[PDB]
Amino acid sequence: DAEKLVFFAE
Amino acid sequence: NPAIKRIGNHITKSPEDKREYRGLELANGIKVLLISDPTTDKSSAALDVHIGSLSDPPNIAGLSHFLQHMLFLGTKKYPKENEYSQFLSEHAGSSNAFTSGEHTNYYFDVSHEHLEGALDRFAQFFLSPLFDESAKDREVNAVDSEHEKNVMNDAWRLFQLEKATGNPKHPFSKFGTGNKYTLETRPNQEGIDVRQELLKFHSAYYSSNLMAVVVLGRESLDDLTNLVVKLFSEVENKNVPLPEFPEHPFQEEHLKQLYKIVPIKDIRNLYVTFPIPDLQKYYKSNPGHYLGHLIGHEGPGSLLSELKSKGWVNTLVGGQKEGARGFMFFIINVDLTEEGLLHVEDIILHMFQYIQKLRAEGPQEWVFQELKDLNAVAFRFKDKERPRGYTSKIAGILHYYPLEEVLTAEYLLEEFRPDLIEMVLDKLRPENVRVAIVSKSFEGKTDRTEEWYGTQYKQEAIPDEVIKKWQNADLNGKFKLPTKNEFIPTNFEILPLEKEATPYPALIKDTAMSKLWFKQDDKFFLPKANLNFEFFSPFAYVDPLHSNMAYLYLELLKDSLNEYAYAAELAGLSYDLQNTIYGMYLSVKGYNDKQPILLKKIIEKMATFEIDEKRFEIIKEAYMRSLNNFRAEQPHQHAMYYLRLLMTEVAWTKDELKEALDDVTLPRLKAFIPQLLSRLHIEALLHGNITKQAALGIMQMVEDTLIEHAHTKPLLPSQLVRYREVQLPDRGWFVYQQRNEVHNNSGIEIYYQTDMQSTSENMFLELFAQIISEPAFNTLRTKEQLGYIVFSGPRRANGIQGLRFIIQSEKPPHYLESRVEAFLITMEKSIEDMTEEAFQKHIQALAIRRLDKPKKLSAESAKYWGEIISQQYNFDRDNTEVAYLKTLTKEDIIKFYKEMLAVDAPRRHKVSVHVLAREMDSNLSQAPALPQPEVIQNMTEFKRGLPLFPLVKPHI
Ligand SMILES: [Zn+2]
Repeated sequence: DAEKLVFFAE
Repeated sequence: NPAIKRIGNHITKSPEDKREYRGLELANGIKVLLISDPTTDKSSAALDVHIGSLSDPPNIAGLSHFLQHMLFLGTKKYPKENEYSQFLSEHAGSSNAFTSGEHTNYYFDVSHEHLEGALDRFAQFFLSPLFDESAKDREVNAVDSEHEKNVMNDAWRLFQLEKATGNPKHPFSKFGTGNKYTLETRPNQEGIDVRQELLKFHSAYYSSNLMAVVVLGRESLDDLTNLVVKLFSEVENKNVPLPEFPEHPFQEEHLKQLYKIVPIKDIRNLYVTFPIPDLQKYYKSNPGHYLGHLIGHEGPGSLLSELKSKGWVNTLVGGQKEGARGFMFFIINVDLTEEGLLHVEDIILHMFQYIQKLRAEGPQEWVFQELKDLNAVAFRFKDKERPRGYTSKIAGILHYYPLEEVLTAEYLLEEFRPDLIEMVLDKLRPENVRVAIVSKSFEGKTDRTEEWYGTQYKQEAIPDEVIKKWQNADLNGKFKLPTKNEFIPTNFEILPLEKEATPYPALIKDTAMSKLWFKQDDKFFLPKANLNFEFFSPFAYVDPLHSNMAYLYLELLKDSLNEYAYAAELAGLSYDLQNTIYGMYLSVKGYNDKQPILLKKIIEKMATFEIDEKRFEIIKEAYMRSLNNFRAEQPHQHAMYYLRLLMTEVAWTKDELKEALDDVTLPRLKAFIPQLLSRLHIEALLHGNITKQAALGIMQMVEDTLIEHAHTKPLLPSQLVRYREVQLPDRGWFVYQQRNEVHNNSGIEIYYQTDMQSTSENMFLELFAQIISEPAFNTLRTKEQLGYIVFSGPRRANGIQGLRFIIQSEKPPHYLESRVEAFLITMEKSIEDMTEEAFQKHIQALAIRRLDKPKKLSAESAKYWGEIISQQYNFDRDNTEVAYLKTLTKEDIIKFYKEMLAVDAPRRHKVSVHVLAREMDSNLSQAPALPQPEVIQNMTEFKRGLPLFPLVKPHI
């Protein structure tokens, strides 16, 4: 098929 | 108004969108979108600052991310550390944020009545964050712990390794997450004041000319306009220039390289990358989208088809990948079978052949046109989004598009530009290529280590003979462009609402072979339907062997329909097919117009299925790996897994599945499908733009197909066995202990089982959960910093329920446990002292949460499907349960805590799963003394030594 975030909580 | 530089014009929206919109640019340069939706139960805002990791100082890796954590921790209009998240919690809200290369994006939601209060607490993040010193020392642990979780994850390892093999002087090389070393240890040693550095970064970069805001509520546009201006024009404009990165992190020396890498999981992958200019400005013609669409196609004639036929690969991803302002990438990425790993040079050759076929045929307007039309339909008929995600996504794109064009920009596609297509294609060449291969077979043959993750790898120049043989790629007759997509929907009529249409699903068929629930959509009016089917057979899960066979068969079937179904997915018609513990699940979603054709094809294949030997071996081998690979999942994920295994009546383990799998042969699979299919019951929800008569029609044809091809006959009522939860003894405490061999962190889940689900027992549990929810996160994480992952909340399974805590931490589980117990006591004291006003705030928040209306069709289906597969069928549940909740008193919640959860409760039922870190041995509130637990030695022995609960009784 057709075709990276650090968060505060998961 | 002098606060507002400019009001924007009409914001182009979908015709089907009933929300109202206004864009504006405040005088300080903040871009704004206001969304008025007077039906919304939750309002929402987001703000996106066009700065991130790519701007961290080179000697304090992770600053912007850390800064992003810190903004939650007090402002000095609201200096109380947890004021923001306690407010959201008491008003049904929730919040989160992320840092990427160029953006830091914050967002919340809250009950529509408390927008202003939420918003004002939020706006302070951007005016005067405290960065309190002691909160800084605590929260760096949360950051460190977040890195820790990722260290052994294959995707992060790869993400950072790419960064580390390009220009080391380029900011693309930066480590963006941060950790205890980069944020605290190395800065102390260097004499750096990390507090100043947070403030300095915030002051230098959190400028209004780099911010966009989006606000969604019940209020009229004018009111929301006043609100924004009130809260955000105070934000200072520092006139920061937008960072640009015109030099590609991959220069000449970083090209024609090969990287061989050792993964943590047993995976084999090939990553092929070309550097490309930033294509963002061409968004109108999107040549990158066009080429990804072709290169990544999965239908007949595609590059995948051939590679898959050669037995080289199973999955492929192609297209453009984001970089930053100034650079991008084009990737083609595949998985490798065991043959595929021996044939990498050939796989790549084939990639170039396909590319060369594109060159030879030149750009195809008809293809571009079909993408354009399909996007236009998808946009006409888009589901209504949840507010939180929607404010966040939109806040991000106001940086890229004029106010007037933001809703449309990431959908609509405009001028065919053959020339830009050739310019991109002409970058996709062997002299321009980077190759990476990931496989356990390089274990012991690598000579380099990535500095942050510890990734083991090797780098080699690709030899000139290889590049040359690739440059000479002739054409290969096995590659053709896609044929015209015949799944494109064309019938969009919303059939009128029938005389006796129901508000909840009605049971319109009830035979031995099928229970059929139907509801014609009465809320959304989009030409779309959801068709959900549970097929019961006792042979899906009777034993490990069989459970493996159910799974394999469904995979083999999906693998076989994939060429045909891909087209359908592009046209917004999709499906999901998987084995369950009861037998199979099938779901078809999307435009109603061609659903019956795809549905019919699926049942037909499923019942007349002929297995390809070569496929069978490949997929079996991938599944084997998939089963071993569980060892490298996270400790907290391990703890949840073992608990499910312990508390469910029958459950096969990965070890049992893995053991039984060598025995699965081609001939036994072939014998298995007819047996699986011979006797069945089908329970179904058909929900959408569809009629009673059509529903029956759809069901009849599912039956008539199974009946015809598979000779399927009905199942007995008594053969319809749902499974039970283990029933824990009053005052019991059990612990199961296992070790994660990969992650050097530990995980734990503690389960306080309460009783069968029911109106009262449901709402006792959910209210308590609500009361302790943010205090748990605040204490266990924010105050005590046990780990980045800290969760608490209700556990529902098999009709039973209870309260759970999950935590992942560097601390040993025995310790985590005392802390949770200490916290429980703090919680009790806190409920005794809380005001009636506070308590009703909580009732009210829970109430809003449970009554929040579905915004799209499939969320409404999921609610009904919930009630169906759980066999409780209580479709009016939210009303009943909220009316009941409203009745509950503080005293009630206390008595319930005291009878079920307190450490010396007469009915405490406690099970803990402890997962020890790789490396571990086999001030604060007062923790209470706990009993010696009974150590579970064997899961079977444990299940057998205990009673089993009843099943829950049904409604309609
Ligand atoms: Zn984070």
